Amino acid sequence: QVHLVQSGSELKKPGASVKVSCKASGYSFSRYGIKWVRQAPGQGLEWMGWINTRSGVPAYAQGFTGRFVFSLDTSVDTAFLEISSLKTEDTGIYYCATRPPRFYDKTEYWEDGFDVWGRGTLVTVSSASTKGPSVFPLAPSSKSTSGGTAALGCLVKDYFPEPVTVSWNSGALTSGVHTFPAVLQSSGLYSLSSVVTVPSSSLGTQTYICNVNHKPSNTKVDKRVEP
Amino acid sequence: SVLTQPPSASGTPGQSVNISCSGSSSNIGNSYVYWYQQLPGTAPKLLIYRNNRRPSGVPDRFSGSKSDTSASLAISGLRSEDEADYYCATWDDSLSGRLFGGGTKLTVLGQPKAAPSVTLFPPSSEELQANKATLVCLISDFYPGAVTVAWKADSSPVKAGVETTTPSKQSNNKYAASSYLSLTPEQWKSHRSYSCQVTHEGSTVEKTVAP
Ligand code: NA
Ligand code: NA
Ligand code: NA
Ligand code: NA
Repeated sequence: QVHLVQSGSELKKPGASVKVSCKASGYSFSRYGIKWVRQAPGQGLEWMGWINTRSGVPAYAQGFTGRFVFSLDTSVDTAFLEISSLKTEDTGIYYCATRPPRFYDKTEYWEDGFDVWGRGTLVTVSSASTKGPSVFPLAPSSKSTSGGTAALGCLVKDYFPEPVTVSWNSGALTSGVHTFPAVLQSSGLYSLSSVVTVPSSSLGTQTYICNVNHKPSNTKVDKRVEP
Repeated sequence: SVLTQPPSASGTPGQSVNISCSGSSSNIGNSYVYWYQQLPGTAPKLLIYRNNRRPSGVPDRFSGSKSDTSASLAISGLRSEDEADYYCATWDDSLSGRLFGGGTKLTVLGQPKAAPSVTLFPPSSEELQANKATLVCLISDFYPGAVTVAWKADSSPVKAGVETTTPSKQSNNKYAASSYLSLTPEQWKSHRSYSCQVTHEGSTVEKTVAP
């Protein structure tokens, strides 16, 4: 039975390097090739390539060029992934697994050990620099909302770390407010939007102001959102 | 080359569900298909190999099929413990590598399916003055909790500069997510239009904005 043991979590600055290990445990290391697979947070599996544990020769996916290197040390039954010049967009979990060869047909030999995955190694690349938000008005639009109403909002862009709070009209306006969970961008910064549905008839006479508070940077922004 | 999977597949307890995986002659056409089960926060596990074969410990509730340039995973006797993301994968001769599908979330329905509402905001004039441009696509009111977001420029696909959240529930007990497209002001101005397209179960909703 295949077991692959992967090195733990890594917390890295942009421009640093990381070496993730994938050690075979309780089977013969040269039996199977090892594939590497990335998964950004909340998103799909991306095949990175694989390494031949008999010959030592790696093969890379098209997405994964100079900065990503597969290597072995067959003295200690271990495959490595080495990433140089780390970017914030490298953030994600890096799995190793055994892999099957390509087959012509189903009469060929199969063992289940051909496809068994390690637990994955999370590599986090982040400056962890404090960044205040830029706030932009999202002018009212009637397209998506009920009769006689419009949606308007604020876009709270490029801040770090969490959290940001948003109120409307200093807390007087709560009905129909939705402040969306922030996205953690490939840049390593957060953004979020807060949207509120309001009466269309009010547009020409009711002021709407989003109150954005980013405690970590000691930033407060109040943005009037006009038609 | 991509293997196209729906974002969401769902049923009630005991039902059968059938998850599709759509390819081309240069992947599924030519090569064997594998399926993986990935429970949230856990490593993918082999479910199906060589189109329709099960490894040890996989119940025959799970079945795989391949026809020409598509494949499918059927799950009968649907139960809670099945809830997971399911991925197909094959060798793609064009990428010279293994290719994974986008993955399908399997949900045992706790409430009836609800279709997504989509709100798409163009860049603000203030942002454009700051030499940036963000299109904001807010997706609400859907169930089950998984969508695919595609962006288009003049109705061709754009993959660069896209940031999309996972789904989370709002107070109405339905899921919402957001997707942001980053452009230059020059890109925004120079195209006829940009689109945010949301796919969910039987629904596609596409909203388009123009400079
Ligand atoms: Na070696
Ligand atoms: Na492989
Ligand atoms: Na194959
Ligand atoms: Na997210």
